[PDB]
Amino acid sequence: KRQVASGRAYIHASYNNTIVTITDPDGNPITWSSGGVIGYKGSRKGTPYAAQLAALDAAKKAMAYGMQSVDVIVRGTGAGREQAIRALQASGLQVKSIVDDTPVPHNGCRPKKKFRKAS
Amino acid sequence: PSRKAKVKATLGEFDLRDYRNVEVLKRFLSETGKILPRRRTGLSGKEQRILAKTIKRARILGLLPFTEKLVRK
Amino acid sequence: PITKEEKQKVIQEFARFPGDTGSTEVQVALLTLRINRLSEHLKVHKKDHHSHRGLLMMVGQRRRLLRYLQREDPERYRALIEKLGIRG
Amino acid sequence: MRRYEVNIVLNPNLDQSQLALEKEIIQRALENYGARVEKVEELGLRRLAYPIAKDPQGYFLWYQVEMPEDRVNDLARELRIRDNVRRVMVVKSQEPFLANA
RNA sequence: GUGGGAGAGGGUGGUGGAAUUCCCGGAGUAGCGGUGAAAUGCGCAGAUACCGGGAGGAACGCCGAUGGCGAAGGCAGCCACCUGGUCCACCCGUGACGCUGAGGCGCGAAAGCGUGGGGAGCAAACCGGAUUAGAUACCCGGGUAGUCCACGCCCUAAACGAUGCGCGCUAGGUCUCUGGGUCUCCUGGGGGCCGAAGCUAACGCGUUAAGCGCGCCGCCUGGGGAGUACGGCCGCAAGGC
RNA sequence: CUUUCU
Ligand SMILES: [Mg+2]
Ligand SMILES: [Mg+2]
Ligand SMILES: [Mg+2]
Ligand SMILES: [Mg+2]
Ligand SMILES: [Mg+2]
Ligand SMILES: [Mg+2]
Ligand SMILES: [Mg+2]
Ligand SMILES: [Mg+2]
Ligand SMILES: [Mg+2]
Ligand SMILES: [Mg+2]
Ligand SMILES: [Mg+2]
Ligand SMILES: [Mg+2]
Ligand SMILES: [Mg+2]
Ligand SMILES: [Mg+2]
Repeated sequence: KRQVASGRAYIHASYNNTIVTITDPDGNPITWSSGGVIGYKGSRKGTPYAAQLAALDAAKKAMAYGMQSVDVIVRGTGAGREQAIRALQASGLQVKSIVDDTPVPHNGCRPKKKFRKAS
Repeated sequence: PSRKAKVKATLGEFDLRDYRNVEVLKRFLSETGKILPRRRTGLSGKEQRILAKTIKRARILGLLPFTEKLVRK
Repeated sequence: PITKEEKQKVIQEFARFPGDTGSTEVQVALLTLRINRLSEHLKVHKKDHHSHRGLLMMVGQRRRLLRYLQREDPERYRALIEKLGIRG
Repeated sequence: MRRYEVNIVLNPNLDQSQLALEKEIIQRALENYGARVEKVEELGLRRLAYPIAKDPQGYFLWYQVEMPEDRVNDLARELRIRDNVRRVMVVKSQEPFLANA
């Protein structure tokens, strides 16, 4: 219970999964869903398709709080980023806008070997 | 490539050492606080160099962004 | 730093005659100046090695002009030194 | 003594009396350090590119002084103390580098 | 000497925003994470994702480069202070004051060592998961020294251009950084490329010589044994010469 | 993914 209408749609993409979090114009999350949030336990959680079902899900549960229009934010690079968006755009919600607000450092913490060899 | 248009061209005589011409500076930034390269700034070694330092000052005086979010996409 | 005026003052103070600038005395007199300032700058910043070399070079050049001075007019030498404040 | 530029940004929610109070302490400071004031500039309020001290705006000043280099850094401390003082920056004066002129 | 110039050259003090971690509050559930696939791991004491606040450490995106500066190691957020080197114009001053340089002295990436301080992220060792025939590894999850600062020590390296320093001489073309001039060019300093003559076993080098010459230093004399042994000097030690 | 010897 709440009934919001419009709010935020955070799409957290990665090469490992995609969690989508729908929230009010204050940013206080209303509903969320991952890929594993729908079965899909290991790898499949990354498939673009997973992102689709996620987006849609969170979108449904969102409209349950009476949602209608959203401002989409994206953060990450995953085989489901631009896809999750494809989802939200459709669904039933009104994607007012889209923005890539991924967080990059102006060079600070040494990344894991896994991500080094940068320079 | 990027041959859209240069920032020096669409501009006049300005003091590249002015760390407050918030209006003129904004011109050299991109769709993010990011400072434009030469292919875009249209500036030159010596210039593009002073630009850069100047810009950083403005940024510090809260006059310019360090980074902007990306609309659309 | 050594301001233009502040510098030239030394140039006059040692020049051999009106206009004399590159004269050994003027020169030595001049380096002795820089050297001492730097000497100071390192009383502190004992950690600043890159400048220290410069010091090392100025001394070199100086302890060299002098060498030539003594060699030449052993008189101007005794004078310049005592005056400048060197040896020891 | 050399020429400098003293950018100063204070709280924009200052009352003419609270404000006047700041410009005062500043004037003292400047003075107390040898900051010979050559000219000011009251820009006022402007849209900061990012919030400063939670506040989304800022009140700018600008005093071009001629004080002793050997002080500047200490002067700068003094200026910063003031709580309603958001940011202070003292560039050295610089012959304007023209371009596309 | 006078007057112009560019620079991440160095030292001290400040100081800006991004991100990570942690702590607090808000809203919100059932997963998150990670992989080739997984598991370990973390989450209902409520994690992940999202918003707000705070604390702390380290590093400074874009600019940024085929770029600049330094003797080398090496040096890039911004500000001031202190300070080294260097290019140019004028040709004004000194009048061979020059070059090299055994030894000496100084500097010298990283790892390492001592005393104290600091510790976000990262991570030898290590503790676990996985893979494997085995896995003392690669991959995943944690993680101590350390990485950080100060003062002291160590002195090594593919410390590389694998190319000692200085000077004179020997077609040009082309891009570039910085200064000057009568400035679609001439001229000086620096960085690249293609190339005269010439040199080279070849590859290649070629006014930034590996060409033509003079001066001074260092060094080489088949491979393994072995940068070992011994001796000596240095070192807290590891170890170095 | 890994995936030795002859
Ligand atoms: Mg003459
Ligand atoms: Mg004569
Ligand atoms: Mg060392
Ligand atoms: Mg170390
Ligand atoms: Mg230690
Ligand atoms: Mg293991
Ligand atoms: Mg590990
Ligand atoms: Mg770790
Ligand atoms: Mg050439
Ligand atoms: Mg050249
Ligand atoms: Mg030939
Ligand atoms: Mg060639
Ligand atoms: Mg033998
Ligand atoms: Mg002993």
